[PDB]
Amino acid sequence: MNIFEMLRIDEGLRLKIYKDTEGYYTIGIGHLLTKSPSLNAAKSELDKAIGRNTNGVITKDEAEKLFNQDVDAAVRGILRNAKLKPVYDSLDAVRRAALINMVFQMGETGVAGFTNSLRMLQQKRWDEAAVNLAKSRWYNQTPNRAKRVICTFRTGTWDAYKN
Ligand SMILES: *SC1=NC(C)(C)N(O)C1(C)C
Ligand SMILES: [Cl-]
Ligand SMILES: [K+]
Repeated sequence: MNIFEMLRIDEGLRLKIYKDTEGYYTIGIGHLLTKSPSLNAAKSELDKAIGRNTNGVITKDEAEKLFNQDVDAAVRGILRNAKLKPVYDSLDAVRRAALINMVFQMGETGVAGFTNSLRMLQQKRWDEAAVNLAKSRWYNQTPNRAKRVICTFRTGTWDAYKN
């Protein structure tokens, strides 16, 4: 298991534009296209992202290319953020993946707002961090995924993603 396999499980793979859990146009492996309700706007974003006039459909290779860029972007968002970088640096590689996962789903600014959870993670108070992370819109709106991510912070193992 690794961050790519983890997010591929949490995000799925769909080759045509679809709406994500928040109702936003998305494609591939959780590649958010736009928060606009305009499908035409989402299609324009897709063409710009892929570099060709699509029909709203991409190939698996193209989905994986966006996915690699998006994982990279999540890590760079962490490393450039003054609140997220110290927490990331303090974590083992398994829990680093859990933090990347959160930033992939919610963005750098959103995760950086989890001030008290971040402090508990940096303190390595894993059960307390788990309780605090669940008191969130994130947990309430995507509880199964949030439970997998929180369990990964709790244990530092991949048990929530095996079988
Ligand atoms: S969270 C969670 N997942 C498993 C089943 C590995 N656990 O033992 C916890 C920590 C309750
Ligand atoms: Cl709490
Ligand atoms: K998804």
